[PDB]
Amino acid sequence: KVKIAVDRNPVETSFEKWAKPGHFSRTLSKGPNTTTWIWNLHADAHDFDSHTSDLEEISRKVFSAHFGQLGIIFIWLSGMYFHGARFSNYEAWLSDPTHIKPSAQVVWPIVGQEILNGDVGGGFQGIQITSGFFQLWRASGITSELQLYTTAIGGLVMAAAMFFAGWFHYHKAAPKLEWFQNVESMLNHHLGGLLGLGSLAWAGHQIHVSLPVNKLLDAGVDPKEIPLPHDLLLNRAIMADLYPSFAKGIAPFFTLNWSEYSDFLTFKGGLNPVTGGLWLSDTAHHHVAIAVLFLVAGHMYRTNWGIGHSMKEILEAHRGPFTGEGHVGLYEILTTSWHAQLAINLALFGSLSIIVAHHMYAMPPYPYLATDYGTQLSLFTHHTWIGGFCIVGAGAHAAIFMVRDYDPTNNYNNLLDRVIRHRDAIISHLNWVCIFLGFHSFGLYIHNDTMSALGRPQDMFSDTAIQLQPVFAQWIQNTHFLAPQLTAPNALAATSLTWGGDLVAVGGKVAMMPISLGTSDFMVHHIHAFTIHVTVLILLKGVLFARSSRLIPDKANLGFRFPCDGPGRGGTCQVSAWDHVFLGLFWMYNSLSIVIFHFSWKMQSDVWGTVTASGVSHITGGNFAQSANTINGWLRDFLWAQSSQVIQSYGSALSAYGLIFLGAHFVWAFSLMFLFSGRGYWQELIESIVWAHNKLKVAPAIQPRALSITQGRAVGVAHYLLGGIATTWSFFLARIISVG
Amino acid sequence: WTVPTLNPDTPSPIFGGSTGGLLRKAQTEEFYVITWEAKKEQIFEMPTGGAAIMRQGPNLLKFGKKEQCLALTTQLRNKFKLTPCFYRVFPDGKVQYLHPADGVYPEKVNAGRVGANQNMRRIGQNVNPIKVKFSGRMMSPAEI
Amino acid sequence: QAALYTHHQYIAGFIMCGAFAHGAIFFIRDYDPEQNKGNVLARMLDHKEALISHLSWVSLFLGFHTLGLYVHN
Amino acid sequence: AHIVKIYDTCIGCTQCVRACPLDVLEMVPWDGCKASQMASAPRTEDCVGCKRCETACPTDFLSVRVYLGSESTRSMGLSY
Amino acid sequence: MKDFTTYLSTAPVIATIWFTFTAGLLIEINRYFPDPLVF
Amino acid sequence: DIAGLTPCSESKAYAKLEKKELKTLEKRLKQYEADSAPAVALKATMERTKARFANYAKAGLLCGNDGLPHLIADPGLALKYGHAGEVFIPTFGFLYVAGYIGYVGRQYLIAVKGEAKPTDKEIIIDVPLATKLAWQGAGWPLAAVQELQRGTLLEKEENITVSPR
Amino acid sequence: GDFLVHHAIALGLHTTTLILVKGALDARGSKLMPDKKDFGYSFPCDGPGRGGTCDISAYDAFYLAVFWMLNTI
Amino acid sequence: EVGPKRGSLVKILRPESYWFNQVGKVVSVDQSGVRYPVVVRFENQNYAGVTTNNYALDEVVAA
Ligand code: CLA
Ligand code: CLA
Ligand code: CLA
Ligand code: CLA
Ligand code: CLA
Ligand code: CLA
Ligand code: CLA
Ligand SMILES: CC1=C(/C=C/C(C)=C/C=C/C(C)=C/C=C\C=C(C)\C=C\C=C(C)\C=C\C2=C(C)C[C@@H](O)CC2(C)C)C(C)(C)CCC1
Ligand code: SF4
Ligand code: SF4
Ligand code: SF4
Repeated sequence: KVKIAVDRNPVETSFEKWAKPGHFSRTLSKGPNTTTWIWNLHADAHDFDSHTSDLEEISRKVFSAHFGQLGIIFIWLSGMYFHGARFSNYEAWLSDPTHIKPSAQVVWPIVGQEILNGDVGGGFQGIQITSGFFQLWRASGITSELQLYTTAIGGLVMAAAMFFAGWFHYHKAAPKLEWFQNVESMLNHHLGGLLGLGSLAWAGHQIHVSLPVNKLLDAGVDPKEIPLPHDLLLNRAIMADLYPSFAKGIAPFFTLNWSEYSDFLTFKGGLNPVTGGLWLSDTAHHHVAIAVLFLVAGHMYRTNWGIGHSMKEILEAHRGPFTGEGHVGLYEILTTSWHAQLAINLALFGSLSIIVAHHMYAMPPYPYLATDYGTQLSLFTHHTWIGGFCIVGAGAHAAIFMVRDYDPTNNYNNLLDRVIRHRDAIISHLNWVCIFLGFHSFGLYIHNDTMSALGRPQDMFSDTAIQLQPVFAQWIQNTHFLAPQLTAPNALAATSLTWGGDLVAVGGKVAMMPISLGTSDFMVHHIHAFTIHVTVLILLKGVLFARSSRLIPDKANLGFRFPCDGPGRGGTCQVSAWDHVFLGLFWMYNSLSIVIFHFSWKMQSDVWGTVTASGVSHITGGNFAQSANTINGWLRDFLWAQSSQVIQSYGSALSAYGLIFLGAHFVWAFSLMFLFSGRGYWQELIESIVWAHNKLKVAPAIQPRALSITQGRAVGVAHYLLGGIATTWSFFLARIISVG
Repeated sequence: WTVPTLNPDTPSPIFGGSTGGLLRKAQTEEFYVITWEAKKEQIFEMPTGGAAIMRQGPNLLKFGKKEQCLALTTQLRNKFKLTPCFYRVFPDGKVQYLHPADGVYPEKVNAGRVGANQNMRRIGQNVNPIKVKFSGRMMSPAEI
Repeated sequence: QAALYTHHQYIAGFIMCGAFAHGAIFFIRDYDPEQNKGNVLARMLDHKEALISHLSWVSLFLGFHTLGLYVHN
Repeated sequence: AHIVKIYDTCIGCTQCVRACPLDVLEMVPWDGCKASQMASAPRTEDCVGCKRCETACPTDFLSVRVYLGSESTRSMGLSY
Repeated sequence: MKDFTTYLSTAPVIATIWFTFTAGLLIEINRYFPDPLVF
Repeated sequence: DIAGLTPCSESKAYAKLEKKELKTLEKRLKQYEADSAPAVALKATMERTKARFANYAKAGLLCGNDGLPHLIADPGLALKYGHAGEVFIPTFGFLYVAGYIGYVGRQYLIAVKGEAKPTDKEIIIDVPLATKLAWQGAGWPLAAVQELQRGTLLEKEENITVSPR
Repeated sequence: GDFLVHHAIALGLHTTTLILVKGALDARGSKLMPDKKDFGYSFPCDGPGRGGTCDISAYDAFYLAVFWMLNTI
Repeated sequence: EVGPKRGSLVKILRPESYWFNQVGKVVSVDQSGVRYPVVVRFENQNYAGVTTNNYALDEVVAA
């Protein structure tokens, strides 16, 4: 029986534990004797599984920790809306979006930092933002700082509610395990309520506020004289003037005469010529369809009535002759293991964040987002990085489950067991695939570099020399482009201009145009295949060999996070699944660094650019095709040439990017100290320093200790990614804001 | 207690096989064979990866190295309270009993066992390397 | 002029590293404490913590101030 | 083969013997400690050099010491 | 309240308060005595 | 004067740099209406720039051919030629503050060491005691000399641990 | 400018010497490994025990010093 | 009853000991002829996390 079950007053609300650091751990509650305790306290703070073996207690901690996260996110959103209402040029940008640069951060005049308040326009001075909030607020139909201020207050009321919910559902009415194990009910509400209702509600706001307000904005009506959203919500005659079908009311909906609502529910495709963004009428009909689809999907799982499906039955039913027992045991694993759920959820959520980056750039959904190159580059790169991090996390929690929640008694001859029984076949085959990709992807760049250096350009792989055209991607582009006339008859235009056709220009800048794919594109798509395949190789290997290997047969007893098994067997350094995540992070960074560099150069070379009389001039003059086929071409025409903006930012508002560019190169080099060294050397050096403190009677009771081996690796990778990603960040923002 | 004789025709736990099993070394150099008695059919974890069902009474498995046999020996003793024994088998038919060497597990002190590699001194009483220099080969002051 | 200076300065750096490497090897393989009792060499070992801690302090000072002044600039 | 040595500081805790994953050590009767037992290393040829025994040794300094030496198929823990 | 004050006496809290105090003091000084290069 | 440098007050490069700096700020002050907040801010930066160039010159700083102030660190040259507020006085100011922090921290560690759980007093700071020592740290220099002269500042070698050698 | 770079050179010389000197003085033993002399100049480590002992040999000190020497030159 | 008194503070003299030149408390002295009968407890843990060790009568001195 699916039902609400909770325990009353489970945990007392006192500050007694606040004053006892490490209270959650049996080992840490004893207090610190060495400095390692401090790190251990912070490193083991959110590892509930290691805190207690009670699943119900762990589940209650997870639920309340999520309410804490939701409260944090709400404060963040309220700040963005507040800074848009009190520290921004949004109202001026609404009147002149093609010239005024969005800005919502103003710095105090101190130690000379006021230089960072650049002349963004609109009689305003501040730091130029690239989050895309101005375009989102314009799409939503916000026309006043009063609306931004009111939403900010709402977000804080919501943040207070989230933090209350967290305290209430942990200290007052804590849900029991049975409650959390209602997966069938959870999916029905998240698909039908959260997703379908959320999409339906948003369609309501778009149809009654976003569409009329933005139609008036695009018609040239001043933001001051546009009717307030409520005026449109309480008057049908105004909405009827803008959309004739509103004069008929909701009769057409219940009479199945949906065709009447064709003026606001449309399938135009392409881009609004005025703004360069997708038609809001298309986004409205889309969210309405999404809402219907997800409302149906949320009525599939069985709850308290006979109708519906049982996920355990469906799984147990899907079994074939080549996979033994099949999906048996998965329902039990995915209803008793949070690490198993986190592994699958992180994998899909990261893959999704990466899909959002591609879809949002090719089909720019917000008005005036396409021609804001700083925002476009920032959005794509940001969501690409978030996706990659989440994908690596998916790997770690899959290994944590394999090490802590895997039970063979429940996994005999099932898909999981059969995968572990042919792990050597899988890793060895993937190993060869990685080596083949490496030589046939990066070897082509070396060939071109050598042929160019040897003065033999005709022997290079290029659109003029030997050609490696991506025919399949060229055919798909042609198919999607011609789709409107045959396979998608109702659609007026193709989904994106990238496929082909005419270019859309707003403010004299190219919003979107067809993107051609040649030998240089074919070469960089195969570098992506190689980098992703290799990253998977490290993460997968770490998960499949987490419990044991031919080198170490009791790795599972050693745990998920352990430095090694000693110098024996030749040396067992970095055999733990955690160490595979450590190595996977570097390859994920290498892959995504190459992906974002590819996007920036391709967009600056073949898409972005000012549209003039009879001709479009791109930012880099179309040099990607003949300069991205060699490593020298990448180093010279991309890194060296586009670094001019960041290296010459001193004395201006982008001066901060120059400082961060140097600071980031520093943090990255500082990581190498931790990544190349070992704690044995540092411990001894500390011993001589401790001697000086002992000599002057200034030695601390908490014994100073070198970082643990695992901590040394964790500190190194953190500073490596921080430094490397920040360096690209400063380079990208300075370059785009200057030549945007 | 007497040195046990390995019966090579013992029933092996139910297992569909894996890719972490024996390699060419088993046919050219040597392999290891663990044997134990089970009072009930229980699924257990193969140190080479995968789940397997131990059979009622006698059970026999072959591993590539001694560490894998001792790893399974640890699981059976700690989790199922069983008492397994393993042997090293050469490709010429020779069998060598290995653990427990005297029938009493090493951690339990047993008579007859003669101390080996024991130094009647503390590590801080070792000589300086200069004293053990120019000996037959590279050696440590500890070896003397 | 450039090639000669860089070449000799890099060869010098490697040789200096080698010198200390062999000094460490000397201590481990040849040093006999009983035959060097009370001598300047044995005295060095007797105040190694002081020597290292002082080299640590100097390095720290130079690092914090030389970096701090460049960053300020 | 790696050189494994036991020192008189041994207290007969048997922890090293329980930690060894290749059965290189065992407990033999002794009269130097209260436990009347001392660790012995009669099967060093099977030692790989994991140094788990040293990690289990609680004496200061270690009573069991491992010196990595000549490498063999067993010392390298090779199943091939 | 005693436990709450003990929590406010924890290393991180005291560090945040002390560093906020020290930073503030330096900022205010440069706010009233701008561009101080020499004594 | 020293090192062939020249007073910033008489350097032509110092004067050109001040004009160059004010001309950048002025080129920007134009695009804005006179009372506009942007205009007020650019004006206050221009006033702060004028005061800095004047205050630095009045302080008698020397300027190199780059037209930028150079600091004299030799105690002898600084005192004899009026350049002690550049490195000398700052040195004794920092040394006092840095020793203040060190002597107070040492006094704290020594006080908490005689307690039941010194480690606990290092993670949870005994605020009242810490505040008391913080105020009593003003006379640290004399206390440090009095400890150096009683032989209570250092520890006996026999009580300090070291490696085998 | 010459003043700042010269202090950077002093930073490198003292740091590289600190690493090399510390390796030679601790080559025969330390508080973490009192019997290091019995293991020789070059050995992988002493295992993860005692908190971890990666790069504890005097050879490991030379290896770390080369990075600082290359940075100095 | 050979050895230092129980509860007394003694300074370690074993060179390879983590508590060399450090003072600990005499937990107990084994009157039986064991090589190291003095059990000493220390407040500071060693690198292995241990806070106790056995020493010979000569390895310890009242301090
Ligand atoms: C005044 C209100 C109050 C009080 C007195 C307590 C008291 C207590 N709670 Mg609790 N809790 C509260 C509110 C409160 N809670 C709220 C609003 C939530 C919802 C998030 C929770 C959720 C919660 C959980 C899940 C758990 C507790 C637990 C506990 C007990 C021990 C843990 C602890 O508090 O140590 C103090 C801990 C902290 C001070 C950490 C603060 C965490 C904040 C939210 C993180 C903020 C990070 C920041 C946003 C970003 C940092 C970035 C960086 C760069 C600075 C303790 C008696 C634990 C328990 O029952 O004992 C085992 C337990 O697991 N609470
Ligand atoms: C219409 C029903 C419904 C809705 C809308 C939600 C919505 C949500 N649930 Mg959920 N859940 C439901 C039913 C529902 N649940 C049922 C029936 C069960 C029992 C099987 C669960 C068990 C469950 C668990 C175990 C967890 C969630 C979590 C979440 C949040 C995930 C964060 C997110 O992606 O959204 C984005 C966030 C927002 C859009 C903010 C808006 C949220 C507001 C408050 C909507 C109201 C939701 C709430 C269910 C309404 C009742 C409140 C009332 C009791 C006062 C999300 C807001 C996760 C969580 O921790 O959340 C704290 C989580 O771990 N739910
Ligand atoms: C969440 C989605 C959503 C929401 C909230 C709305 C809301 C609304 N739509 Mg709408 N619409 C939507 C989606 C949505 N729409 C979609 C997806 C489409 C595309 C098909 C349309 C197409 C559409 C058209 C063509 C029209 C509307 C219209 C309207 C308005 C009138 C509704 C009506 O006629 O009576 C609906 C009946 C109710 C809302 C029931 C009211 C029950 C009340 C609130 C309960 C109060 C109970 C309480 C105890 C009373 C005590 C109070 C207390 C003080 C004591 C209304 C504000 C009409 C309009 O614009 O009017 C100008 C109209 O012409 N919509
Ligand atoms: C929904 C996402 C999610 C969730 C809920 C968790 C939850 C958990 N993870 Mg996990 N993880 C995730 C995503 C997630 N992870 C991703 C995407 C990755 C890939 C990088 C990882 C990689 C990862 C590893 C390798 C490990 C965990 C571990 C854990 C568990 C303990 C966490 C911990 O150690 O506490 C403590 C958390 C901290 C001390 C935070 C450290 C501070 C961060 C890392 C610095 C990041 C830079 C920061 C933004 C800089 C700010 C600016 C600076 C100037 C201040 C815990 C249950 C650990 C575990 O399972 O235990 C065995 C573990 O080893 N995670
Ligand atoms: C007169 C100079 C001199 C002499 C006679 C020696 C003699 C000796 N040294 Mg030594 N050393 C020197 C200078 C010298 N060194 C310098 C300048 C350095 C600093 C770089 C070192 C650093 C050093 C270390 C760290 C060690 C020794 C060791 C030794 C002893 C044995 C090592 C050996 O030779 O095996 C053979 C040596 C080799 C096979 C060379 C290794 C290969 C290196 C990486 C060169 C590869 C470069 C490669 C070709 C580049 C290709 C580029 C191309 C593709 C373009 C030996 C007695 C070892 C020792 O103490 O014994 C235990 C040892 O640990 N030395
Ligand atoms: C850019 C890279 C980099 C940097 C900056 C350093 C820096 C340093 N190394 Mg090092 N090293 C490196 C790479 C690097 N190394 C590499 C690749 C290797 C080979 C693996 C080594 C191997 C090595 C060894 C073997 C040793 C050093 C040592 C040192 C220190 C020498 C003393 C000193 O100069 O103090 C100056 C202090 C600084 C330069 C740090 C600046 C202070 C910070 C930046 C200010 C705080 C910022 C802000 C307030 C807070 C930021 C954090 C925020 C989250 C709150 C020094 C801090 C020696 C040592 O440990 O010293 C005793 C030593 O033994 N290094
Ligand atoms: C720490 C390194 C250092 C270095 C490299 C120098 C270098 C120098 N100092 Mg000096 N000085 C130092 C520290 C240092 N000082 C300190 C810590 C103090 C505090 C007492 C002084 C106080 C001082 C005074 C009072 C004078 C100098 C002067 C000089 C210059 C000439 C002094 C001389 O003949 O030999 C180098 C000096 C030293 C190595 C140590 C201290 C300087 C001695 C004690 C002063 C003797 C100067 C003598 C009269 C020669 C100049 C004759 C005439 C022009 C006055 C010279 C460039 C003289 C100068 O040029 O003034 C215009 C001067 O009279 N210094
Ligand atoms: C009291 C105190 C502490 C200090 C404790 C101890 C023992 C500090 C040790 C000091 C020692 C041993 C110093 C040894 C030698 C120092 C020497 C030879 C002095 C060198 C200074 C020179 C040459 C001056 C240079 C210059 C002067 C005149 C000032 C500036 O103009 C700059 C320059 C370089 C030109 C604790 C506990 C760290 C806590 C805290 C407060
Ligand atoms: S190093 Fe490993 S295999 Fe060798 S004796 Fe010690 S625990 Fe056993
Ligand atoms: S762990 Fe050490 S003290 Fe204990 S039995 Fe083994 S060698 Fe002896
Ligand atoms: S070097 Fe470090 S990680 Fe590698 S085996 Fe030795 S202690 Fe373990």
